[PDB]
Amino acid sequence: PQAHEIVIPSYSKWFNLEKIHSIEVQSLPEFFTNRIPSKTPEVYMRYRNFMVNSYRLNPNEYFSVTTARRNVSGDAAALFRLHKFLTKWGLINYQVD
Amino acid sequence: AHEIVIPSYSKWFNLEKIHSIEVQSLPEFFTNRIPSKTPEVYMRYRNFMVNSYRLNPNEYFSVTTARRNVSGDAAALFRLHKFLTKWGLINYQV
Amino acid sequence: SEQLVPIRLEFDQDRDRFFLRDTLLWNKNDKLIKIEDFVDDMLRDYTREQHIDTICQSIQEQIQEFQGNPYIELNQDRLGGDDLRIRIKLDIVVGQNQLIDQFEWDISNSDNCPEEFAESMCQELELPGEFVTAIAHSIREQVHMYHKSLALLGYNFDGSAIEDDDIRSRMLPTITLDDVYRPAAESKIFTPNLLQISAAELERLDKDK
Repeated sequence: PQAHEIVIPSYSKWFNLEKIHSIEVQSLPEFFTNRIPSKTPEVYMRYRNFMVNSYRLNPNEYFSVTTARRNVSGDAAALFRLHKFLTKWGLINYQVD
Repeated sequence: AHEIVIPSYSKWFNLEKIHSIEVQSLPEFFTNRIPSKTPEVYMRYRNFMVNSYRLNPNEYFSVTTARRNVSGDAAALFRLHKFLTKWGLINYQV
Repeated sequence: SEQLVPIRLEFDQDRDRFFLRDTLLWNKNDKLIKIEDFVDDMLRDYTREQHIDTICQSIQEQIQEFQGNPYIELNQDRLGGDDLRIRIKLDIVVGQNQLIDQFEWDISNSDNCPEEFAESMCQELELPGEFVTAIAHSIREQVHMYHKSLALLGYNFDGSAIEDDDIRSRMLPTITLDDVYRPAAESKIFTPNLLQISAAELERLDKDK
């Protein structure tokens, strides 16, 4: 499948799929306590890369919370918040037109 | 489409603004002591009643229609309904 | 001090001298709108006075037993909750539209906002506006159920293992990293379906009480 132009806003060139930045541990502090076994960094990266790698397969099309809580197990509210973080930073849904 | 008719003592009402009469009569949205009750919420609840009723001037608009369509608790939509009724902004030409 | 009581009113024509189906959110801290004045406005359809009395006594009964969010009650304030996820089942009919759905929801994280979720649901599925209140009532009504069972079991809402073998068994299992991706069997039921439906199918459903 021919890949199209990855396009995020410049204040987010810091995002890297294979690591967790500082801004993410401050914005989404529920996966970074060490007290909830179901919410760690390893699962954070899954939830987060699936949403991001999904939206990039076709960036002209809104990726949604429903298609994320269908595919991945975890608190839907936690996934609502992850979805909105990534929307703020334009890492999700930046081009939906 | 419909030409809306309100009483002469309610020309202060503006869908895009809040007036002190409104702050006076429903202080529960402006005390900032509850997060789900804010002026933005007040305008959403309030305009949804005034604009919904203005599509059908001749039909009564009810508290039940209002709480089915808007997320506010029942008591506050009743009180909001009561007030818009008092000033002739919903249900004035039913 | 949020205490929206999820009210469910249901009265049949057989054992109740009248029929009525309704749901609402009653804010228990607002003591200044009379229940009786609200019910008499609800049912502009009519022994009227004695039927208002039995409805109010139902609303009152539910306000008087409502178990407000125990976390915002017995101080904890643990960010991100103790991972007590519930299964929130939806089966909502609004006119001809019926929504079936299932999603996990954490009952021990007081920053989960049902109205914020219900409102993006109705944006993404583009549901008719009426679904927003109904999705929120159902989140709060199903969450309360578990908040009121744990209560009558003396659970301390602090984070310990759930004693009761049943209540513990309805609680979703812990999410290791091999569990993040849903099996095909679960992603079938954990997703929304919006059917159109007729008066005749509606009859079949209601006749399933």
